[PDB]
Amino acid sequence: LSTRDPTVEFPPDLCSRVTFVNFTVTRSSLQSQCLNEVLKAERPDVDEKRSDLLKLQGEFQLRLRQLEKSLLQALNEVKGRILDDDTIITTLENLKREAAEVTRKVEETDIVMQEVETVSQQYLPLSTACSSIYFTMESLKQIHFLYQYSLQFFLDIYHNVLYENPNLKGVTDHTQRLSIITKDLFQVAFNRVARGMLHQDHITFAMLLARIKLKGTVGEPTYDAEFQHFLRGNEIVLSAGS
Amino acid sequence: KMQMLEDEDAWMRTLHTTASNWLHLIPQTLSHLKRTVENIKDPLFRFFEREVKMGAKLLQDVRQDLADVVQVCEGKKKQTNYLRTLINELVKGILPRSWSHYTVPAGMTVIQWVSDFSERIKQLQNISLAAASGGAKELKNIHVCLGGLFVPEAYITATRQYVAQANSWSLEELCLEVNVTTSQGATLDACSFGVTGLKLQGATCNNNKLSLSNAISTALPLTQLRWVKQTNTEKKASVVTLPVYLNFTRADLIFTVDFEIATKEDPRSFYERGVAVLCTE
Amino acid sequence: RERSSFPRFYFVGDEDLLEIIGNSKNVAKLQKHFKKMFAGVSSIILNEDNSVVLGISSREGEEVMFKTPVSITEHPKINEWLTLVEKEMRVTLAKLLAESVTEVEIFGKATSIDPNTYITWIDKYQAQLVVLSAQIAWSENVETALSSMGGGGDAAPLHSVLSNVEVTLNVLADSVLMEQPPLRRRKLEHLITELVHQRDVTRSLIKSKIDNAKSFEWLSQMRFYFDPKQTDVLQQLSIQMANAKFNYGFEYLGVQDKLVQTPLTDRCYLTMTQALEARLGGSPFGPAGTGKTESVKALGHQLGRFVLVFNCDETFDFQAMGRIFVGLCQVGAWGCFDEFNRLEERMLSAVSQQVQCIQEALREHSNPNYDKTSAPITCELLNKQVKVSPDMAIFITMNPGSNLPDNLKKLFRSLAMTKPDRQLIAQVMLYSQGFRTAEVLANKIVPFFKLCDEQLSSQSHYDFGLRALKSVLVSAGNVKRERIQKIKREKEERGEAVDEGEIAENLPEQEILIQSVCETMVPKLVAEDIPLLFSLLSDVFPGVQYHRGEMTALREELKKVCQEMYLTYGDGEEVGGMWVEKVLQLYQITQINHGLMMVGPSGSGKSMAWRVLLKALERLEGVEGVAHIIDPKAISKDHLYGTLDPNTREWTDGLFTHVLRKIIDSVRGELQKRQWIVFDGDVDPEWVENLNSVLDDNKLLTLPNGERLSLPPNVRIMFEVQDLKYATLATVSRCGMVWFSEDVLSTDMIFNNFLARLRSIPLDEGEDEAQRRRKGKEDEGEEAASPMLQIQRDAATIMQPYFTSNGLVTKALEHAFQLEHIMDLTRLRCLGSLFSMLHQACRNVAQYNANHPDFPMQIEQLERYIQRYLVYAILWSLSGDSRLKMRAELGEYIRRITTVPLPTAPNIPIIDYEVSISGEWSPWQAKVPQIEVETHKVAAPDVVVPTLDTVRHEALLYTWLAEHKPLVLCGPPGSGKTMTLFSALRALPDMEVVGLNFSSATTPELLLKTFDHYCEYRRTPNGVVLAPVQLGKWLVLFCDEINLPDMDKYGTQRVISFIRQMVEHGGFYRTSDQTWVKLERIQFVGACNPPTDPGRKPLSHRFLRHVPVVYVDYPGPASLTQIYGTFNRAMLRLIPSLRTYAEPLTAAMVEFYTMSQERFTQDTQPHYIYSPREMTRWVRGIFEALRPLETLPVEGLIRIWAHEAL
Amino acid sequence: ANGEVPGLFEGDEYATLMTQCKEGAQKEGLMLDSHEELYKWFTSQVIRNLHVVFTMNPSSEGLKDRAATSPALFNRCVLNWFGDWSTEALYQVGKEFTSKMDLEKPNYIVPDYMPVVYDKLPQPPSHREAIVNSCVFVHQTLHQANARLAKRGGRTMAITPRHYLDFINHYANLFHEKRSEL
Ligand SMILES: Nc1ncnc2c1ncn2[C@@H]1O[C@H](COP(=O)(O)OP(=O)(O)OP(=O)(O)O)[C@@H](O)[C@H]1O
Ligand SMILES: Nc1ncnc2c1ncn2[C@@H]1O[C@H](COP(=O)(O)OP(=O)(O)OP(=O)(O)O)[C@@H](O)[C@H]1O
Ligand SMILES: Nc1ncnc2c1ncn2[C@@H]1O[C@H](COP(=O)(O)OP(=O)(O)O)[C@@H](O)[C@H]1O
Repeated sequence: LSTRDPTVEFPPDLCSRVTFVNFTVTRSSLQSQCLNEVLKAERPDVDEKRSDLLKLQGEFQLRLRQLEKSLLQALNEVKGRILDDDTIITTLENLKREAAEVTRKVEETDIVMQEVETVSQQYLPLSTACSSIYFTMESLKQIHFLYQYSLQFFLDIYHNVLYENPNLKGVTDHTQRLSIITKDLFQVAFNRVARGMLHQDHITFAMLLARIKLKGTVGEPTYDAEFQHFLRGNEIVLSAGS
Repeated sequence: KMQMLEDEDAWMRTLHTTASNWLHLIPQTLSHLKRTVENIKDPLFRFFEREVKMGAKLLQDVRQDLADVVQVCEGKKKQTNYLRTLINELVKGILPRSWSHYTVPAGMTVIQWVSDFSERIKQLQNISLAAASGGAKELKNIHVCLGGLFVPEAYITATRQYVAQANSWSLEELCLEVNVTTSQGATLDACSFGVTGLKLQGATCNNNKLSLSNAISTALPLTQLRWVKQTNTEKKASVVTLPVYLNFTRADLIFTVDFEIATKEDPRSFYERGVAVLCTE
Repeated sequence: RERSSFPRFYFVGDEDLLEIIGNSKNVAKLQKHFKKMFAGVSSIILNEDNSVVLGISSREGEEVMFKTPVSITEHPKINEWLTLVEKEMRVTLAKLLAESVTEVEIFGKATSIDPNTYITWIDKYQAQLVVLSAQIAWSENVETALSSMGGGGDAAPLHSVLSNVEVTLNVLADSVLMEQPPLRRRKLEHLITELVHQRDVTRSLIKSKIDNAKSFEWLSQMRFYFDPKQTDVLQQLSIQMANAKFNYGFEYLGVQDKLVQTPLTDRCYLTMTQALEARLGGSPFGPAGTGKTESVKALGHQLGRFVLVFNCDETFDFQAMGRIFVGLCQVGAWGCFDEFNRLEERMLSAVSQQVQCIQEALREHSNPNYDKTSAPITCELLNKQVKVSPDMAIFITMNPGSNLPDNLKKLFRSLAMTKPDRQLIAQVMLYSQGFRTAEVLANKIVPFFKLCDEQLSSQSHYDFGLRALKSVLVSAGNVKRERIQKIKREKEERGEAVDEGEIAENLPEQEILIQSVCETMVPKLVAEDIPLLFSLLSDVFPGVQYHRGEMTALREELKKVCQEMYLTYGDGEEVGGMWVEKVLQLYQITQINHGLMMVGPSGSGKSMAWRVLLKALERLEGVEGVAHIIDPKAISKDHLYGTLDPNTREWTDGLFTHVLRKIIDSVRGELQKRQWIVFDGDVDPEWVENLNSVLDDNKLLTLPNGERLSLPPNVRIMFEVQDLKYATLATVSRCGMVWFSEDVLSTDMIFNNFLARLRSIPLDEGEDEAQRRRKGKEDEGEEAASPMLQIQRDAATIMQPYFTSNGLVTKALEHAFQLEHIMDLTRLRCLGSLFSMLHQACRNVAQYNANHPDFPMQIEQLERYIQRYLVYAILWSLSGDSRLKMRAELGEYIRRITTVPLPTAPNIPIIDYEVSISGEWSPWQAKVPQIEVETHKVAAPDVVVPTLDTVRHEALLYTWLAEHKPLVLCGPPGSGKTMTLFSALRALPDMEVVGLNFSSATTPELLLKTFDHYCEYRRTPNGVVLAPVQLGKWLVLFCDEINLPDMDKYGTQRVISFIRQMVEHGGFYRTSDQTWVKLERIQFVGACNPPTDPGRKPLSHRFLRHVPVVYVDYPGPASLTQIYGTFNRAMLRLIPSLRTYAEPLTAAMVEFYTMSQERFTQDTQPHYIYSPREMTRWVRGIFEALRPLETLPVEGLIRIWAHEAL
Repeated sequence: ANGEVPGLFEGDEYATLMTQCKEGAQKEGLMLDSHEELYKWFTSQVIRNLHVVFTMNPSSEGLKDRAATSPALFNRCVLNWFGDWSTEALYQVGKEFTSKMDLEKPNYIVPDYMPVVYDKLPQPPSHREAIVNSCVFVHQTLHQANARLAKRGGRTMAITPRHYLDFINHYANLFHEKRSEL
């Protein structure tokens, strides 16, 4: 079974007979996807290191087992049909190499993941910035009925900022690369969103992206109370006679 | 209003606090005007009774809905689906369809709506207590803000009817002359009524004679609207007709005023200046 | 081909064209389409042999002569002779206009014109041609004036033209005080309306001091350049508006209303004619009551084009809008689209697409590159080619209050209609009707209507628009003419000279206008607004009084009929002044209009005003009155207004159509009579679209078959509608209103009607003496006609002080007003229940004195019994709907405000007491039957164990079945209401019961079915009688749930309106035979839950007006203990060793039940409700346990009891 | 209310069902002659034989024509709260569904405090008892999370014993296919 709209209210009688399988993207899902597509494209050494330690599961397990079927057991029933060239030692060393490889990967399973985690700690402000950027640019609907956008569109923004950006050519240092990625993300997002807005709202959208970077940056206070009083002072009660 | 679609990365308690503030600021009761057979012959009393009735009924409805909101926010009552939509509208900052019971600027904030509601309800309480203390006679004497009334068009009609009854004149022999007096508490004529709450646009008043100004607007002092007998007097070339819009968007009209050109300037300059009169900014 | 030959079969249907082409010799059949076919043509004039078209007949009796009449015989082709008819109609219009402008040349070139010659010209020449000749004369003399000026600045010719128009208008103002036929009067009105506008134009030119022939100061006005020497008939007259150079379309307008050329209409003509020259469209917007579509109509009249306004206020026809477009383009027509924004999405976009295509096809003529030498103009209307005429126009009117359509924001030059010159329109209509002081009274009446719409309390039946002002001014002109006739007759009868101008000079015009305003608007005014409106009108019109039109003859006839019909009367401001004024206003509106609305709520007296008016007019004029109270919601739409057989075509007669067919045939000759048809019950706009043509100026019952039924003034269609809350604005504006406020049918009125009808109506006589009222009038020598009538008169005399203005019954009724009952309270319901109870008290005295033949009871016993029954009856009639708590508090209020002696027990409810046959009190518990049921059936009692509640309820069901009144039993479910109904109904042997339950989707096709099965039809000399098949056997039809059937689309349910008409009239109009019947041996009764319960629709006050209501609560502690003690005492006989445990078993059971019900209530969970139904389930369970068991100890009994409780 | 509905058997249905009812009357052995008494006998047979019971959702329906179903129905129908499964029934339905699989392993140790929701759990717990107690606490925590989400105002839905039985089937099936994978 399937549906189209995500906001329904099924009755309890139908609800007991069927379970729900949700495809919608929330902040945690978008953040997980952001980590996924930033840890597999930015630093190729990090990509290969993470892909190496993520392959200790069923792939390598089946690759071992398919000939472990023959390697595990040897006891009985001589037949005189193996000494054609005495080259079966290379045949079993073909799996001895794989066994040593998987044993070495089991022994070294925390240093690479620790490096990945310390890289991803720097990527946490990037991912919360990306989430706030998409949620505001999708919440743009309350300004004007033409202001409606797509998550596929946002993923295309992110894809173009990462892959097809000439600003990333010939740059290797990683703090600078992170600054380049966040600045180019903000630039391409603002440009392609403001390709289809009125002039009266480009300033609003730029102010929103700037507030998002202010609240997602590090080393300076986010000015949350100042921003909140500045904005919502018009909507809160203001005392007469003061 | 940006952050209330998907920026969920607690509205009940904040709505409870602001509803307590609304209950603090909105007055509790609006007493209806007591009607006598002697007082009912006065159109001023008729109009003021009708306005007091409508304002008190709207006061009771808004107090009941506010009581429902605060009882639900206190955990004592529950609100249904349409009132959940009402909660969503109050959170998002849009005035719902169940509150536009009078003339108001379009698409404005609910907090300012409640604030000007409190101001006009205070004005209605003042005029109702004045009516209860004095009668229909003091209804002429008390200065009434034009923009704070629900229907100031009916107010100026009521003053027209009052002077018509006072001087036993037909309502085809009366016309309105506008007297903006900088003096406060002037001696009101039997045909003159005290009205505040006006503010001029694109012009300034100087002894009932306008002059062009570069300011945004000017604070109009105590205005006196006088109904004098419409004589067959030729209209001067230095007389300018201005609308009195109720609000800034200027979609509906209240009445027209006639002021005097002071210096050399063309009244075409006033017209292209767009000199209007506003009751609310 | 048919379109190319005759493009005028198109606005009327395919079946109409088929009967036209198959019935070519049926000229009377073919003449039915002309009213909608032309602008003002009603029919045509033909020969006796129908071989020569003599002329054209109008709606207002105009018969145009033909200077070259058409002959039909030599042109046998139908479309060919029709086209020749319209072509020669154009030719004769041109030639008659040529002769008329030839003579009006002399008319306008003479300083003094003979009024008789002027009237002769008006009578000879048609309205259209006379106003056109006035136009041509004025425009040509001012053209000669300007050409003689030639820039010389000579003001003499303009001054002479102005003086000529002034003296002609003086002739009109002196000759307008005469008396004329309607057609000649309308021609005079149109002529003066246009000539004052030409006077305005000449004053404007002399104030502008214009001196040029081609100056725009003259080009911006209504110009009529005429060339009588032109060969082409259409191009003889030219209508040139500034840039535009148009030509008048010479089609017979007929007698069409001409709207005044105000400056707003002047700008409207400017914009739309300039748009038409530019080949764009026009699209005025604005609010209602401003003049958009009728200004379009006025321009179409003044140019001479077929104007047919296509209104689409929820009355669209999507298949015919394209045909409308093709007809407009093919013939040349102007179609105004009033309120185009009120159209739904898909068909709005479709019609916008087609009108955009038409507008672009018109725009193809605008450019000069597209030469007119070879112009095959084409356009598409659903895959077809249509040539667009170069003179058609489409005017898409908007009504914001939303903007112009998206496809129509550029192709239509829009104009803003916001505020018309109502002062000018009032001034021109007063001056045109004949009022000498038009301007002052006009400028007094124009602030008046805005003043009323401001200051008056808002209600739906009010109206103060400019259409209302026009109708009020028409009424004022008619009253002015009538007053002129009366003054002339009085001066002729007296000895004095006669001079119309002299008597018109000393004649109160303000009094005439104030009287017309009051006569048109005051009867629609609620009694709240009357003194404020009189002070309003005295402020606007100072020193002007309104005198009521006095009719002492109808006053005397009304008083005689009122004394005949057991009523009261008043000569104004007394007890009856309001009702007398209301019925006289009803007379005035029936004389003015041919059908009106009575719009009082339930409990008002509208039908009694109607009937008393009919009888008073009978005794006045000797004109025999017929009544047809046709109920619209009593039969479905097709049965009400007739229907067609889909195959083998036969017009079966519906109710209203059969009545109209009978009255038009008039075998008895009812044209001399006065037939009145009343639609009782409230207004529903789903049976008014057929009434619109009947009540409009056509006065025809249009049918798909083609039969036309005219409406003589013998027919007056009144309505008795409770409220117009669901009524259309067309019905609001069409008919007069007499609003019956609830404070005109006073409590004193109700008391006096009851007392008089009791004092002089014999009770048991029935159908014999109802028809014997024709024989004799008073029955002298029969003071004691029956001993029960002596009892009735004595009881009425005794209870006279208790039915006063400030009486005990009045105080009790006004206290029960501020009490609360589950059903919707009605004063007439309470009083009718009280009166039926007093009727049964008299019946009880009659039966007691019949069963005591030695002596009847004395005056002391009579007074005590009737006083006690009166307290009993007011209690059960007012607090009988409510719950026990406030029923008891109304008993306490009755105790504290009464003067009748009461039972002496303080802590016992007074309602728990029975009135004895003697003059004392006795509780129902003293005589309740303490039955002992059999053990064979105890858990399912087909007979009720009697208790206090059961004996009270069965006694009063007997009481309100004796007078055959319907009775409803509301209360919480499971309170034994259907059971008590069954027991009390089957106890008496005089009546049968047919138990029926109404579902949510019931229609009284079911009631007709149960009448067909359970009764039969018998014909009598007195009429038609429906009676049960078993002779001497009353039939009480039963209703389990009255509330259950669903409401209609407008909040009025069929099933309850049927029973309303039964209890009101006493019969129904059949569907198969369409005849009046009378119910001779039928009653009605029903049961209900309170309407706060979910599936319970609250009932109409229209039906609740009649029926008394009783609240059946849960039995309570003593009743429960009594009945279930009887149940267990007769139930514990299965085991003989346990005779002494029934009372503790019942006491424990009912105490546990009461505490469980008090604890668990439905406010927490919806299913926490308890009733004796579950108690009898409990008793059934205990019996089913104890039956197949030989013996059981007391411990086992308590175990079974607690098990069933759990 | 009456063992019958006025309007079901009017017309030729009356004749056919009355002749068949008379045939049944002489089949069982009581003599009825008049049509009214035969109709009464058929009504008595219906009111003895036919019983109608309901299967419907709990007190949260507010959209159907029933919705908050009529108090007349709530009074005329004897009421029985079917309710939700308790912890003890959850323990039983967890115990005698997973017993088929080879869940036995005696190396399990008991703690000083063993978190138990099924208040009559056999102490010391076994492998099966720990499994079933955990399976029950999963359902209990899902109820608690649903209550928390509905208190916060999010989109929630009712969870069912059908859901719990599905979970037990899922656990036993997954253990089966993983032991079958081994
Ligand atoms: N002249 C009168 N004097 C006293 N009572 C009157 C008089 N005319 C009418 N009534 C009262 O009016 C009652 C019924 O009048 P009527 O049926 O016309 O009123 P209604 O409530 O408007 O009903 P409907 O519109 O259904 O006919 C009578 O019972 C009577 O008591
Ligand atoms: N006071 C009572 N005495 C005897 N039986 C009672 C009493 N109250 C209720 N009952 C029981 O009520 C049942 C029938 O209910 P009732 O007489 O209210 O009719 P109904 O058609 O169910 O009512 P409703 O108008 O609520 O639809 C019977 O089984 C009868 O035993
Ligand atoms: N110049 C006028 N002369 C006479 N009657 C007018 C004039 N202008 C407006 N009216 C009245 O105003 C009313 C407006 O109604 P109408 O034009 O039919 O539709 P709408 O209300 O949509 O404009 C008309 O009934 C008409 O009687």
